[PDB]
Amino acid sequence: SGFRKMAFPSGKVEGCMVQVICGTTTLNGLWLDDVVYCPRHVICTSEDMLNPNYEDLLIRKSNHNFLVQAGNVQLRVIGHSMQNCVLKLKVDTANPKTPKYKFVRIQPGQTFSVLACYNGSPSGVYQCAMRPNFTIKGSFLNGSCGSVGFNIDYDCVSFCYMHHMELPTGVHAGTDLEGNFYGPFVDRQTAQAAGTDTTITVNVLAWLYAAVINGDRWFLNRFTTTLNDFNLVAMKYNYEPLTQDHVDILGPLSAQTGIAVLDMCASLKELLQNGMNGRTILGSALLEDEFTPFDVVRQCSGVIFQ
Amino acid sequence: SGFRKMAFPSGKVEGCMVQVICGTTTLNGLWLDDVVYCPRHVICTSEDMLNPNYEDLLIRKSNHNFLVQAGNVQLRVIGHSMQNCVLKLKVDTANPKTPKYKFVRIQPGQTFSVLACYNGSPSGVYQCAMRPNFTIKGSFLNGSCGSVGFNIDYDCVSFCYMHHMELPTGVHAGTDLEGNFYGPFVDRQTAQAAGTDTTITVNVLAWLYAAVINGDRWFLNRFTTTLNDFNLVAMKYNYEPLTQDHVDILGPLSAQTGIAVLDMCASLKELLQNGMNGRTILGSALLEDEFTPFDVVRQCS
Repeated sequence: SGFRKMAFPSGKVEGCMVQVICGTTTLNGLWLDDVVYCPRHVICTSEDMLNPNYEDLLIRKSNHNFLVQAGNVQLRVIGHSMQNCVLKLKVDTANPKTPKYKFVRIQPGQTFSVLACYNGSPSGVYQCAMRPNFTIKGSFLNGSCGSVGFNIDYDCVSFCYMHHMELPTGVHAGTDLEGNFYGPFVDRQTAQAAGTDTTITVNVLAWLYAAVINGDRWFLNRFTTTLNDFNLVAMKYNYEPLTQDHVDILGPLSAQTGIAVLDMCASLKELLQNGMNGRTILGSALLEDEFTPFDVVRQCSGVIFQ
Repeated sequence: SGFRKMAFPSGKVEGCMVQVICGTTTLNGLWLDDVVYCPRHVICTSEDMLNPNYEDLLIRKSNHNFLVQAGNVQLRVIGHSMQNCVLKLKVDTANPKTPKYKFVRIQPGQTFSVLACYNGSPSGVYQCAMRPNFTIKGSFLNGSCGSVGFNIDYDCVSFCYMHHMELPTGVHAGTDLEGNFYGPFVDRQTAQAAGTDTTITVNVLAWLYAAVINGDRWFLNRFTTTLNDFNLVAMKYNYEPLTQDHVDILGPLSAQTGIAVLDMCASLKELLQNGMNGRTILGSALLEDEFTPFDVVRQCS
């Protein structure tokens, strides 16, 4: 009953948030076992960031230079090392709250929850999607660096994102928890451009299935379309071309609603050319692409008449 | 930068979530200290909730019927009770993960985070607004009865909502943590009239400031207007009348941007009158009333 953009419960991730201080720089860290993971730019100063030699700057830093706070308790840094763009600080105490975890690399189109933190304190949680241009449309401010993205699958927390920087366009950039950036970005103060952002069509189709499940059918029409002649409209409107694996992923939602995938593609084609003409789908005046088919199934779980 | 609908970190509330069972009925409970709060219809089954007598059903039940579970560990009931529409079950074990909390009753227009739960297990966290007609734009499935709505102030979790019934008409009904329903709803499964829904004007004007702070300012005009003139336009589009108390709250937002309260009213008046004609504000092609001035300040400060 109802459809909302929902984040995963953040509890398991809050128990891991710590504050990391290095000289004049303060950001957030993720305490898993006796290792703290944080953006490696923490070892820099604004001047360093113009062209930082992270290897040379990491030589000059010692275990004493890193101040880690888990609430009011201080943690002893007994070792340090760098892995791509992430700094790994080995602490003396293991985090008793370390959940069952794994470092995963999500694909563009996929969603995750973000826990925004300031000075090692959780502030809020929101659901995000990895845009096809490898940026996120988030809400982060000074001190948010080190804030993580994650999904929860049963008892396991899959960490997939760590916030590093904001791009001139207002969008955000970061790495997986192995330090590897998503997209063509670098942790260096240089002119950077996000790229062209296409709309995630598989997600838009999923959202239209969620709208039908919640009683919105004005957009449904007698017309049908082919996969090939839909991708032609998708080229004009900057929508991703629909692959066969994506059509199959929409199988369960198609089977439930009894609307064939290409009949939903015809409705999508019509909304692109003619527009919504004042009407709203799920109370939104625009087509939403930030819900994966799995997110729709998670809330719009219904029966299938085979 | 960027403006997102954010929910409060739900960790302090996840530690309070237990699975409450009574008869062949299973919902969620909120375990705070040695008391577990849950919707009183936990005593009822799929055949009692048409029009039941909750007073005579509470007499018929003893502490052996109620089985409170906190995950792997089981809780034993040491005294059932009832305040308004909520059921308070006393327990032997006090909740070790009980955070500093308070029970509040939110007013229409105010927001809170909902932690959705199924069989005592948390599923997702989303931010809701209490509509003027006392309804919530929620997402709840079966077994979500007893899911709570809250606000987090530093360490203090203010619990303001408990999910009771999903109306046949669609919308969701619930009480405060004292058991008093929000609006004209009862714990009986029947078609109940939600009411007339106005747009929360104070929340739209706060959202217009959030857009200005985040670089969106095409909607801004040189023009200005008085309360009496704006309140006339407010009636035409189903918008809440702007009170003088509504003006005082928007002060810090106005100070941060430079645009005075009455100046932003003149932009809203024009946006309602002409529309947007292709353009969007904060990535939305519609005006947003789900963000209080405090929610906008929370993110943009």
